Amino acid sequence: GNECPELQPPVHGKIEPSQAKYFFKDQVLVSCDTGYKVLKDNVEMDTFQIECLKDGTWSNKIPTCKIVDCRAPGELEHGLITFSTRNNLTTYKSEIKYSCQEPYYKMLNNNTGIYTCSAQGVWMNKVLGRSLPTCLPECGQPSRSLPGRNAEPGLFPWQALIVVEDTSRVPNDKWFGSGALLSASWILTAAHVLRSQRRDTTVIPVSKEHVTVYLGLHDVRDKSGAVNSSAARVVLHPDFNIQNYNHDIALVQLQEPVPLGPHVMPVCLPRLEPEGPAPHMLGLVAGWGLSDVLQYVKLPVVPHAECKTSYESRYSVTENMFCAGYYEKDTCLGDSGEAFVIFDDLSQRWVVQGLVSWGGPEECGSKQVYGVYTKVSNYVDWVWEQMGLP
Repeated sequence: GNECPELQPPVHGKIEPSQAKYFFKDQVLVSCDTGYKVLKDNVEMDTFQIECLKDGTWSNKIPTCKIVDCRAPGELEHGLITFSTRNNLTTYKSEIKYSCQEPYYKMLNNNTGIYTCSAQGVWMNKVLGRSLPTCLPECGQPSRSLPGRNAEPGLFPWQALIVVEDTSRVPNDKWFGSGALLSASWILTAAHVLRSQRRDTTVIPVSKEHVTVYLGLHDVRDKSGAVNSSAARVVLHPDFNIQNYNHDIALVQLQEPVPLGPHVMPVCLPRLEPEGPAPHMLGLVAGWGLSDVLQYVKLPVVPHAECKTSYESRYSVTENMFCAGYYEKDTCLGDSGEAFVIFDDLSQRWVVQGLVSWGGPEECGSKQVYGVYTKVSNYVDWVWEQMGLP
């Protein structure tokens, strides 16, 4: 059998069987090491067979080994990709790191975010495998620090302005509200802001079409740097009573979710405890209610009993409510559901404790006329349940 010549194995692979000499009708398999596939005619293969023809020629020349390429790694949501090297290799053994966008989002499980391009051409994380990490919004950490004073940009990032334009009435019936960001797609407020006004006692949510919400707004005159979204849905608390304002709490779902920024972040919800914030504890309240800039004030929570009994000489302050205010200037920025936020101890984040529900018709500062607040800790389960959280 006339003999075929010797074979050099391709860079990064082997031939088999490898023998000293090869003769007529001999078969060999060229294959590649782990990170590689045999390349020939633009097809990739695991093995390629070569045969020794009568005339001492081989059927093909020995082909080449291509390194495995995992291509562009999948993009991460609210996250970004850093390549382990400025070359941004995407081929075998190459390494990438996923990080969430900070400080607006934080990564779950503190998973490493380390993906390496595997032999099978798939970006692999030791734990998550092929599956990406998860970026969740960070709440209650304002990008500005605390310096009825005016409000600076980025101070109350969760602060939302609700604008309702009821166009089903002639002329258009228009009013304003205050909202607190819970996540990129949800605003918390008082049910009473979203109640459609009428002569009977039946409770009707305003129409979703008539609602628009602004975020990152400080000067109503400067809508620049401002985010605006219409309403996917309007949800009043199902037990809200327009008569005594019981269960005065509601959400607006945002049709087009907002970009978290230095002037737009959500506030954190309170744990589900039953007690009203301890008396004398100090909270913040920010609103416009009128004014063009946003303003805020520090207010102390007021012993429940005392508030309740003051509102006994005309309605009722229930255990789903707490009061804030002093017993006697203008520290009443809110008619309309503005949040009562308190900086939490442990967590070190701002927590919405209250939604402004009502107050006496009396003059702002009037003797023992305390602002009454929906106790948000009593509705969080309900709030998460609406948001699908739950």
